Amino acid sequence: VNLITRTQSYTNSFTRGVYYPDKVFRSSVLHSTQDLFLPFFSNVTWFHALPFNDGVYFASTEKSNIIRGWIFGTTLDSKTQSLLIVNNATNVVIKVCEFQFCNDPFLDVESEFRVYSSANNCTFEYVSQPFLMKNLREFVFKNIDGYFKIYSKHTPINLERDLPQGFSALEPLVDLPIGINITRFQTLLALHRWTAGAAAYYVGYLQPRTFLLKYNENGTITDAVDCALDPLSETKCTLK
Amino acid sequence: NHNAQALNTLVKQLSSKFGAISSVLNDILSRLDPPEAEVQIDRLITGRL
Amino acid sequence: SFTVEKGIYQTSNFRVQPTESIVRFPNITNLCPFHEVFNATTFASVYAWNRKRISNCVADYSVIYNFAPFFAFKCYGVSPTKLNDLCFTNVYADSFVIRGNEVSQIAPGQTGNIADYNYKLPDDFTGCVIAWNSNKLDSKPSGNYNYLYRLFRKSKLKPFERDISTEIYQAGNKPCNGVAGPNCYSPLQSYGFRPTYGVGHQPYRVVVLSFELLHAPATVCGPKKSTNLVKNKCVNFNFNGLTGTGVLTESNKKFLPFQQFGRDIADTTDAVRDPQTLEILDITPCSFGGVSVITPGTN
Amino acid sequence: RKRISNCVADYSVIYNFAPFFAFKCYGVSPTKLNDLCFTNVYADSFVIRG
Ligand SMILES: *[C@@H]1O[C@H](CO)[C@@H](O)[C@H](O)[C@H]1NC(C)=O
Ligand SMILES: *[C@@H]1O[C@H](CO)[C@@H](O)[C@H](O)[C@H]1NC(C)=O
Ligand SMILES: *[C@@H]1O[C@H](CO)[C@@H](O)[C@H](O)[C@H]1NC(C)=O
Ligand SMILES: *[C@@H]1O[C@H](CO)[C@@H](O)[C@H](O)[C@H]1NC(C)=O
Ligand SMILES: *[C@@H]1O[C@H](CO)[C@@H](O)[C@H](O)[C@H]1NC(C)=O
Ligand SMILES: *[C@@H]1O[C@H](CO)[C@@H](O)[C@H](O)[C@H]1NC(C)=O
Repeated sequence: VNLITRTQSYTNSFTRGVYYPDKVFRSSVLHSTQDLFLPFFSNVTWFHALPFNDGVYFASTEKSNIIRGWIFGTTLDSKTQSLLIVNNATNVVIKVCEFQFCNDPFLDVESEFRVYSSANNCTFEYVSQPFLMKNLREFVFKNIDGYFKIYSKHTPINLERDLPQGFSALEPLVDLPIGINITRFQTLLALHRWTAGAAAYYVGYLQPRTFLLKYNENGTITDAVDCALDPLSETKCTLK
Repeated sequence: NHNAQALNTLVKQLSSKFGAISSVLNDILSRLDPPEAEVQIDRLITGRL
Repeated sequence: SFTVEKGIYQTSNFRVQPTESIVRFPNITNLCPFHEVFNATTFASVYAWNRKRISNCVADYSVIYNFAPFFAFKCYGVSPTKLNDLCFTNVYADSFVIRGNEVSQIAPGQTGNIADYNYKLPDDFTGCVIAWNSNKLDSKPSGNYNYLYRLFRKSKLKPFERDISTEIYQAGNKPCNGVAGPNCYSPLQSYGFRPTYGVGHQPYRVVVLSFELLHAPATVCGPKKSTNLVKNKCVNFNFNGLTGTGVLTESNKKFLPFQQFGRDIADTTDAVRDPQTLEILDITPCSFGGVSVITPGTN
Repeated sequence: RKRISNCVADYSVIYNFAPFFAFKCYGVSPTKLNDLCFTNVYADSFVIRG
């Protein structure tokens, strides 16, 4: 059932991964925020049981819709709860059930037997309109004090090999009161049934840092400064 | 510049906690009771002074 | 002084009082499941304490008062009197059965076997504790051993930590290997409850309610009905627990579909979103100022 | 009343002696006791009602 090939590379994050810290409107002001962010000009991994650490920035650019769903867990076994997110052509389903996961879980296309043996004891279930709708899709996942937070953004891009240079703020999507530990995560693919395929995506990690954010007259973030990149940035942050 | 900076600092100082539960008087007046709110109110009064 | 010289003197200040009050709340109707967490005829043990989350419902405390004449009712973060008007995001409910003499052992900054080995509260706890006697429900004439309590643990526990481990505590390096006896003892002991037992040993049902403040828009509150909306008048407003006074006018601000409040350079509230009807309203403070008296000499 | 001084102070015997019913420390916390240094220690022992 193993049909996955993963090759690793490294590249530069540039200035991607800026999201609205909270739901407070502001305009024509500069604000200072201390929170988990993706540092400017970072070493991000490119992929053709990854750790979760303290938040994950995920990016993709494939229009084939081959990408769907995510798995989050501690031991990735039926003995412990594990977040499972499935997205299809109609809706998005979120479950916290203790599935007996397999080594290479993927959608059969639509039996989930290869994904997991069977469902088990669980309480939380969520159904909503699907997250997924030349294009770049960016997501940020974090888990703090029993709340699982997800931010997302979709942008139109030109023909490029690496991540583009620019600013695009990420807006909140959902917030779930799960209250469980997450240490590892995995990505789900949908191969037709057993044709071999390949997919690529970018992964980066968050760290606690201080940022200076600029709001325009309509309340949208258009510029950010990392207060620890270099001495000039420290001077800018001190002078506000 | 100096006048504006001084006024801005003075008005910005109003959001400090000074080791209290909250920096809003209405919050304390709506959550707690008379005989205990004094301990919280005293710190705010002092710091603003 | 009884004499005043010619000039202008600054005496007192003036301000404008609000005309009326405005209260707004969502259109929800579902009642909170406070009944189900109580009177369930089944209560968990102290070491394995049940946890429930309550949100997105109308929180009414009448069932609390009519349920039973509670033996113990202690609120720490807020006073028990002003609970029917507050707003909260999520509520955490814990229920269990404890000995009558251990009720006072459950409080922030307190010790005891429950405190250090079973369940402890954080120093910044914000909630209430309710305890009522249950001698006529869970006190068998022969005795009930369903409920157990831990006695031995290596260190102190953590706030809001649940312990479910069932291992024979070892009092040293002497090997025992699953047996009981020398330096190897079971730290769990069963309750003994009989109707002949007096106060101080009979079972007591204990429920801890924990609140959290300022984490998201409020979701569990609203027993008081909303009122109409007025504009261009000095008025009091209470938008989902956000209380203030001033003048509300129409707003042309372009709020994003997920943010509700508004702030300025000085970090003050200058805009709001009406919950029942999605609309943006600007808030301005009511007029105030100083009063000066101009007089010639009293001579 | 007894006075203890000029010796290596180890608190392992305290923990292995008995599962104490009451253990209350005021001046310092009981956790950080294996690293402090003292000049003289005064020990008092007796029997009291529960
Ligand atoms: C990024 O990581 C790779 C391997 O982890 C390393 O070889 C490289 O020097 C790092 N920095 C850059 C700028 O690629
Ligand atoms: C997508 O998944 C949901 C949840 O199982 C299901 O109800 C729906 O029918 C699925 N969509 C399609 C096109 O099968
Ligand atoms: C799930 O958890 C409950 C609660 O402890 C337990 O009784 C049950 O055996 C577990 N497994 C299943 C399959 O329900
Ligand atoms: C979650 O899993 C990790 C790794 O197994 C563990 O260290 C931690 O204690 C668990 N619980 C919480 C609340 O993080
Ligand atoms: C802000 O919005 C106004 C009208 O809504 C528009 O004219 C202006 O260009 C916008 N500013 C931007 C998008 O920076
Ligand atoms: C709760 O349940 C008991 C029995 O299960 C019943 O007698 C009682 O009427 C119920 N309601 C209240 C408020 O106690």
